[PDB]
Amino acid sequence: TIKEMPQPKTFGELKNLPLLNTDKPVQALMKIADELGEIFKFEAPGRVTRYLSSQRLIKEACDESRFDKNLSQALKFVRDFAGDGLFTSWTHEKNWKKAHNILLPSFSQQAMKGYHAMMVDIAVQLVQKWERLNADEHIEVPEDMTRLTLDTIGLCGFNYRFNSFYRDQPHPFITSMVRALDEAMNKLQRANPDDPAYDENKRQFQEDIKVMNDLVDKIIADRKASGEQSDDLLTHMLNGKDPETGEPLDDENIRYQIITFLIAGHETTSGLLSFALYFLVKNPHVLQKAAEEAARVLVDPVPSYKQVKQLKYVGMVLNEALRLWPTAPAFSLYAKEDTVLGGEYPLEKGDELMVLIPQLHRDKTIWGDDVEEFRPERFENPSAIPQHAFKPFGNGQRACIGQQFALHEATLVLGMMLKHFDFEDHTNYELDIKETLTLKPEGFVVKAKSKKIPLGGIPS
Ligand code: HEM
Ligand code: NI
Ligand code: NI
Ligand code: NI
Ligand code: NI
Repeated sequence: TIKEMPQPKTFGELKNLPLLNTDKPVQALMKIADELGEIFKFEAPGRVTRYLSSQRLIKEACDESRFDKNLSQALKFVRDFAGDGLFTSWTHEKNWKKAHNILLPSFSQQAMKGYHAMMVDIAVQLVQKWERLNADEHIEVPEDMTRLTLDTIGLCGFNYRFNSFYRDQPHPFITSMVRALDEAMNKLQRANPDDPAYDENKRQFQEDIKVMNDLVDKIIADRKASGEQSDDLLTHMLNGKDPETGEPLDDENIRYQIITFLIAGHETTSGLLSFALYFLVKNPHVLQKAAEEAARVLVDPVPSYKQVKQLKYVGMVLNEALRLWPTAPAFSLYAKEDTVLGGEYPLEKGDELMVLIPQLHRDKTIWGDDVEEFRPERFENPSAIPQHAFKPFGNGQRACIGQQFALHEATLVLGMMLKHFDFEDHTNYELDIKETLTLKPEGFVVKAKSKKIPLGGIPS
């Protein structure tokens, strides 16, 4: 039964563009979803896309035989600095499968065991800082989670220390990164982006790229200026060869990979740890249930790989946090052939679909009526969750290659945070979600009162 595609207010030759003139476009797209239903068309000057919000429709969207990952306009803009990398490349492009096969073993279960030692190295530094704060000072959660995650990916992946905790204002790379993603977004708003009115936006943009590129040259420098025998992410980028083609990645792609993993490998993780702590301090005895498990399991000075893997309720909180507010709230898809979505909406070959992940996770027919409440107990048995009902890490082969990396780091850190500290909502903080393609709460502050539990000495 062919249904006609519903669509919000149109605005002349700008179509649906003036509907997103906020710094919270995704949150605006969510409000539209509650208004028009499970699917709606969003038209732009040169773009046409369809946002999905129901598990039923997204179920078929995740069918790889019918749909493949599409570069949305957001990703097409990120490709200006991410380029031929693993995040902003087409599936049919030569370098995706080439880099996928080379870098996938770097995220195997055996690789995760190797990262753990360095993950605790950075996680302890986080505890060190909070332990050494005077009683009056505030804890800036998103700023310090950014310090935690950036140092972690740089160390575990590239054997490189940003030393963000030894820095006052955020790392020069972070400033360039945030401004770049902030420039990728809002450019989605410009009707004529090539209008010279945004010339200062462009030249500021390619200055930030130069900064990111300068960092890459230094990571390669420290590596080639060896340096002990290594076996991390960068080691495989330089030496790894694709079994199917026998070739190693060319340097133009390698630099694109480093940029990709430096940004994609910490930004969304930082937001998650920020969102999680927010939902914990907002839900007291849920935080209590989680605080106990940390104290009950982590019975040593520093956590082990086995101990993090058995912090099961902590992972439930992280997933429930990923449910209500996925830090990567959308991924795009295109129809490989002509087909009919949900037996109602006909699609041309190449038509784009945007999976609005927050509204997916708020499907009342999947989770119930308490879609807004924070119940980590939903993830008691993951078996009881329908297929493609909960996808904060994308879909299929184009899914997040560092999902285990994030979840382990997010569990390891949050566990130590609950073991060593009690937390207080210093303000009656009202959630303000800042959008820079990704999602991260802004101006979130707390105060930690130590339990005075000592550490080890992070030796490995
Ligand atoms: C912590 C929360 C994270 C979330 C919510 C998240 C989300 C996602 C999503 C939705 C995709 C699919 C992109 C698309 O389909 O357009 C993706 C892919 C990817 N992610 Fe993550 N991610 C997270 C953490 C990480 C971490 C820790 C890494 C570490 C390297 C990482 C690296 C990547 C890479 C390289 C891809 C592209 C892989 C490919 O296309 O083959 N992400 N992620
Ligand atoms: Ni019918
Ligand atoms: Ni104060
Ligand atoms: Ni290797
Ligand atoms: Ni409870």
